Amino acid sequence: MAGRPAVSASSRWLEGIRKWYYNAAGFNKLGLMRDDTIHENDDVKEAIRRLPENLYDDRVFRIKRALDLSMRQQILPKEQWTKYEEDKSYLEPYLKEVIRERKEREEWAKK
Amino acid sequence: MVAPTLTARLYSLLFRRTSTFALTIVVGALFFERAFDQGADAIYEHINEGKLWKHIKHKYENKE
Amino acid sequence: TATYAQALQSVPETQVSQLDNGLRVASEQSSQPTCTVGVWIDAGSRYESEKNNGAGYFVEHLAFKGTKNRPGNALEKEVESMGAHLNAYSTREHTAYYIKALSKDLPKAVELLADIVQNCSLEDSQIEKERDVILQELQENDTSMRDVVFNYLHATAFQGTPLAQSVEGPSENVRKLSRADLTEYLSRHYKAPRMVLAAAGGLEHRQLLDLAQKHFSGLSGTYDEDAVPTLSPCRFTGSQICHREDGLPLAHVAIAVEGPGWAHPDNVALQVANAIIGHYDCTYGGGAHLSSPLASIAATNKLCQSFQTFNICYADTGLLGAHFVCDHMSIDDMMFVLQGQWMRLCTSATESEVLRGKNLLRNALVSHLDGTTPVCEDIGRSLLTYGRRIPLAEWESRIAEVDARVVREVCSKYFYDQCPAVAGFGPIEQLPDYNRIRSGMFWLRF
Amino acid sequence: SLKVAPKVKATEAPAGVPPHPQDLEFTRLPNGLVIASLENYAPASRIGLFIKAGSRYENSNNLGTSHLLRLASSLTTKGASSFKITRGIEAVGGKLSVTSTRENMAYTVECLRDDVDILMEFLLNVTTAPEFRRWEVAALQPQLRIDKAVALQNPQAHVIENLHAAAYRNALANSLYCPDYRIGKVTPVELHDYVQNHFTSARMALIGLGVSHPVLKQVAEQFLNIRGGLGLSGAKAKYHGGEIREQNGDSLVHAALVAESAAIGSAEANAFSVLQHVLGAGPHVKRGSNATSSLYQAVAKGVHEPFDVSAFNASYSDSGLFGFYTISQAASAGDVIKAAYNQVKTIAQGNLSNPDVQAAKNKLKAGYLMSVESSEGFLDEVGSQALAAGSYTPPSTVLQQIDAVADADVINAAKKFVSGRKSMAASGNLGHTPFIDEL
Amino acid sequence: MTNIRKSHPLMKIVNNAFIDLPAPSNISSWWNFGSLLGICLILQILTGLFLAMHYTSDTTTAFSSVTHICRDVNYGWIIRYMHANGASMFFICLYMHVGRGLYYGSYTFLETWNIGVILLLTVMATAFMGYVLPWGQMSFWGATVITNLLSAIPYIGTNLVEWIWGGFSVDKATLTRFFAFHFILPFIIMAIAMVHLLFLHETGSNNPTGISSDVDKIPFHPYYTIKDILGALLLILALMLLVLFAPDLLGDPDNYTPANPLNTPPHIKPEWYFLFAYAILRSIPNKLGGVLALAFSILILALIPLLHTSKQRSMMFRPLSQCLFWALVADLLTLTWIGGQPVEHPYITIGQLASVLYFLLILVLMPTAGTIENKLLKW
Amino acid sequence: MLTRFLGPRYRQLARNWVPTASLWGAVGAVGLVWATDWRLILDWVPYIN
Ligand code: HEM
Ligand code: HEM
Repeated sequence: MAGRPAVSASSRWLEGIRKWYYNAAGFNKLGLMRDDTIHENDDVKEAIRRLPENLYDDRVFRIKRALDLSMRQQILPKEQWTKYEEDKSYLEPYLKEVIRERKEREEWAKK
Repeated sequence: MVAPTLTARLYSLLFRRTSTFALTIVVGALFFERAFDQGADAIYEHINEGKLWKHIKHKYENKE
Repeated sequence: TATYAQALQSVPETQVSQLDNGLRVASEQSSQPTCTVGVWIDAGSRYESEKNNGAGYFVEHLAFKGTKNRPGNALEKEVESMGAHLNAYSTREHTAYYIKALSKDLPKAVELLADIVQNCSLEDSQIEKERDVILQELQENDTSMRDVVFNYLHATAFQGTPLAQSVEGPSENVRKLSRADLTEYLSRHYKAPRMVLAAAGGLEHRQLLDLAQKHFSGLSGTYDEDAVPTLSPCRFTGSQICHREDGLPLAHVAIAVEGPGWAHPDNVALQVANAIIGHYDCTYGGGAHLSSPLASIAATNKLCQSFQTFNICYADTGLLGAHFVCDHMSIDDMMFVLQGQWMRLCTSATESEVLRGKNLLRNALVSHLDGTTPVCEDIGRSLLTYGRRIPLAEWESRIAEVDARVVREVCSKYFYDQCPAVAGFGPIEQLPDYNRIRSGMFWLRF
Repeated sequence: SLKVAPKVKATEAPAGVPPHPQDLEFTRLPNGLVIASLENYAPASRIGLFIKAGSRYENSNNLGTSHLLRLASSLTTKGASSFKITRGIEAVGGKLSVTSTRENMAYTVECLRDDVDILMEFLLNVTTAPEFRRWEVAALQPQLRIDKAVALQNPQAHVIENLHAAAYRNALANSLYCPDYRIGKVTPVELHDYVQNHFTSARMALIGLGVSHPVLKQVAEQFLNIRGGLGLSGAKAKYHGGEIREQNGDSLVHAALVAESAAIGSAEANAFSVLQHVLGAGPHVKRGSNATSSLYQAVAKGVHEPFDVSAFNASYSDSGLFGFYTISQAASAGDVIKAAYNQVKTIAQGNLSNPDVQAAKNKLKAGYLMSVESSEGFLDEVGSQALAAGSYTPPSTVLQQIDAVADADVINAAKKFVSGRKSMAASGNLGHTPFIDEL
Repeated sequence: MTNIRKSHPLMKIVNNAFIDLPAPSNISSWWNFGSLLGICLILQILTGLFLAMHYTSDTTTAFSSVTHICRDVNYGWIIRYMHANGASMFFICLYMHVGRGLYYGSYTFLETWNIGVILLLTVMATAFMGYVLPWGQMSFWGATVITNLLSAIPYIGTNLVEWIWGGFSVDKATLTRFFAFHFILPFIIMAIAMVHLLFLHETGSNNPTGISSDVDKIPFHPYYTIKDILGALLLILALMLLVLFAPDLLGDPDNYTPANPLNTPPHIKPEWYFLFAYAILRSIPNKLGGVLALAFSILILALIPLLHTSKQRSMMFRPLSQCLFWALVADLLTLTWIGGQPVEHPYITIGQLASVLYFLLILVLMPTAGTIENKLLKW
Repeated sequence: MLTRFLGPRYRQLARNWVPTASLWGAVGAVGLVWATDWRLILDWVPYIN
């Protein structure tokens, strides 16, 4: 972590720290969206299988080029980083349904 | 359980459930191992009466 | 506001009356313009020795081929121009001849039914003609995997007993059967005390009794032989038959154990246990979401293309198990998960799934009794096995008394540690050895 | 039983079999929906939703949509998921099935009367508001091949599918199963279009057994106001007449020679129906020789080998098909078709007897009464009646209509088949099966 | 490439895991330690076997045989020191193998990770009995304090200590048992290591990114065999640098005097790879608490997979957890520094604080670190 | 234990497998006692006294 943009900042607002942390995380430097780095469990893996072909194929290349960047220990140029505002959750709608499906399935075996 | 033969009562009471099947094995091993040693030693000392140290000890340890 | 409990009581009560010779006349009044009337008799393969095995199938074939009163096709011509449907079935313990027609046509239907029973013709030319029909039908049933396997299961489960004989009988017996054996069989097993004339529809019970009194009074119920001889118990035999034939694509396997019987009250609890396991035959829309643990997984992993849970009930014995149709590389992959399902009810069955099984059993009884054709069969068959006819409300009372504890106790009494009978057919190379099958009948010790 | 000691519980005035059997309430909403509920007080409750969305309404582009829509049940909806529907229905023991003909597609639920409200909610969500998620529809595609393969195991199914294909060009010629090229080519947008066009009130009719009318009335006031669309191969049917011959080396040869009969409701359809039993359309005695069956008796002489002939009577809302269906060995396939065909010609020439008509009327009346005798058969009969017509005709009225069929009308019906434009569909070893021209 | 290769039902297909096995392209240099560990294992067996051809377990001729190995055996001096300094390389490689799993979330391979802890315990046990073999006043006394820790257990502590000792104290009976046990245990490690790979080949490696690498797998043979060979040389260079230029840099000088039960060394301490464990045990005055904390710290690895909280898997994109990870590594170095120092007033405070931080970081701070970032990423 | 969640279905599952788990610990108790002749335990059995 490094000095926060304002002066030094202990904890100011909420969007400022999230924006600061996004650049600190560094997965935008590899050209990856937030949901391109998630852990693939038995839930996320199914929610990937429901992705549309255009969206799933886009994810494959973003991961494919990121591993090329990690292989050479390089990053994308300053203009090709994933902007924090332009980052969008393409997997949250699909995760939520699998969350809904699994909770209903689990509670049906409990009642 | 309701049969006039011993083994039928021996099976349903104990061997019907594998949990109690192991109980008779472990408990049976307790009573078998204790009786077998006494059973298999008393016969051994009969073959060797007046031979081992147990059978000639009595003429030693002065007052004992 | 008419609850399910209140609607069961509204079902009309079966009326049973006995004739002079011991004929049981039964009926259930209704409002339908149509009705069916039939005669159920105590006859089948179990009542025939090896010498006259398959006489009932031979007798049933000639039953509609001609009578003393109506030689030739006149008996059939009367029914067809009348508008009625004539049917007849025979099993290892029962035979029936039921005719469905308009309620206004009941008097003629009963008159015909008496003629078929008492006045069979059995013309010498008809036996020779019907002999080729049985032989052709015997070659026909060789292609039915379901029927062949169940006859294989019956052959070894009750081996060395009358219950092991098939209804149709061996081909050699069919060829050598003569008219003398057939008429002797009819004169021995077709008697009033072992008979029941049932009906259901828009018919008054008084009319049916009077019609039976007019036509069935000529039936005899005397001492004839052994004064209506009783049966003999058949011993279940844990065994295994494997007709390995790789030409046939699929494998039909039926595994069953000894059942309680017709009159044993444990059938209700066992019928709940079968409903929990359920059935699946690859055309279900549920797929992986089926509530039955075995049905759902067979749809997910694609184990079988068909599987059913059955409880065949006989006089003092029965077959209780399952029968599945699967690939040649899935016999093991489901037989042992089928047995694992049985061990779940025997050891630890939750109350909720027993409630699911109870509801499934409740619908099975109510939905089966639709129309009048199943009603007469239920009325006729019950009076030959249960004695009285069990009302639907009484069935619910026994169903409502089943819980998890009963299912766990009842299943463990007939399924756990008992030697099963296995019948196979097709590419059954993968089918596990009997000791592997036997060791699947208990947990934590296999 | 034995819930409190006496519990006369339900010993009410009507209770079905006791003197009052209760009538069938019929109501038509201003929207155009039809509601019919018969309260028989039976323990079993059966509710069916009949929709005019048969396999014929598909055009050439979206063939097989009805087959997938029939399979589409037990899938995620707006109010209930696929898991909730399968688990919720089976927990109470209820049964959900989807009947489907070329004209109608009935959605039926059977359960105990205690839990009929739960089944109704699942039925409405399945029928009216399906989500049709892309992944779920995609996973159901291989079921189309499995369902069609098993349903086509019976050789008579293939001939009937080909018979309508040969006879018609328009809607009615569409098969009831998804075409071999369409398995996997169906898309969720097509299913939504099919539902939005055909699952729309005025083509629906709600029928229930053992449910009070207000329960049916209240649950049915949530429907649409749309009608059907257009179609390249399905819309308004027009009879063409053709001939389709398929060879598959089978031992037994199935042949279906039919002409154009009249549509339902029309008095001419009744003439064919009674003519259907004159020629014999199914056995009445198990393992019988079919003495009264004119078709079977006619082919009995000469042909001394296994065979089977009946009378085929497929009737629809706007047209129909009448003829005979034959099964015979390829060695003598032509003789059986020709002998059975010549018998029909004798009927057309007036060689018919009144007792023959009287027996056929008796068979028709009895055959119809047993059809509605069962709980499921009665619902299907009234359900389709509420769709093709707008009112329920009691069985007694139907018997009068059958009894009001003159013997001359039967002869004219035979003449229509003989002089009509035929449509032949055959299957099996067609080495000796005759063509249409050498009829 | 010459034929259709025919055949195939042999042991070559088992070797496809070394040639045709898919592997991530972006596998960093922190991964040669997997192959380095195998190099270290077969190196200890190779040198150990030749050491066992001149070593005699009797106390009267145990230490004198070690001197005979160096002084008399031709080229026997080097073999002893690649064995003594190889164990230093073994535990150097062992601790980075664990560290990479901590950083890159490799513990999500529950089967492989759990077998990894078993492998860690076996080597630490094996290296402990090897130190007692030279019998040199650090072997006797280093084994004295550690084995006596088992006396804190109740109702078995006294019984099993004598059972472990083969008598009333460490003596010739204990020495012979250790040499026999030290001979067999490494061959157990080979079997477990094969089992360790068997639970990993089912799921493959773990790219430093942490995302699935199934889209960018590469053949192992042309790319990582030459990468591991270079890594092996860096191991040989590092090991040989100690052996040929500072053979006794890591070992304690007091080990060169023959073991004397009547005489106590000025400072009693284990080898450097157990020093961090010594600091934790010495941080608690209680005897039963100290042995439990000594075992818990080693056995806390099995509890790590149950403490994962972050929606991501590798620490590559977890800056908050990265700061904690190097705090744990620094603290683990503080524990090593504390262990080699006598128990006095500047180190009791530092030792207790470092130990209480070692458990606090993994048990509390790290799981809380993953939860905090989950809020910062809107998930 | 022997369950997955905290529900009536699992509570029935746990209760249904308590008697077997009840007597399974006897093997762990008696068998361990039998292995090393646990005196405090072997002092109470009458025949093995
Ligand atoms: C993972 C495997 C092994 C490890 C980690 C290991 C570790 C050690 C260590 C740390 C020492 C102490 C040496 C000193 O401080 O001077 C030692 C000594 C010894 N080891 Fe091992 N060892 C292993 C395998 C073996 C094997 C397989 C053998 C024999 C076949 C063996 C035979 C010996 C002998 C004879 C000594 C005493 C001679 C000497 O210390 O130079 N070791 N070992
Ligand atoms: C003699 C001891 C050991 C040997 C020979 C050994 C060997 C190996 C090898 C060769 C690999 C694959 C190489 C790689 O993926 O980088 C591996 C993987 C692994 N080992 Fe071990 N190991 C040993 C001890 C341990 C220890 C102490 C741990 C502690 C956690 C451990 C846990 C793991 C894990 C988590 C992986 C996963 C690698 C991945 O993420 O792809 N192993 N082991």
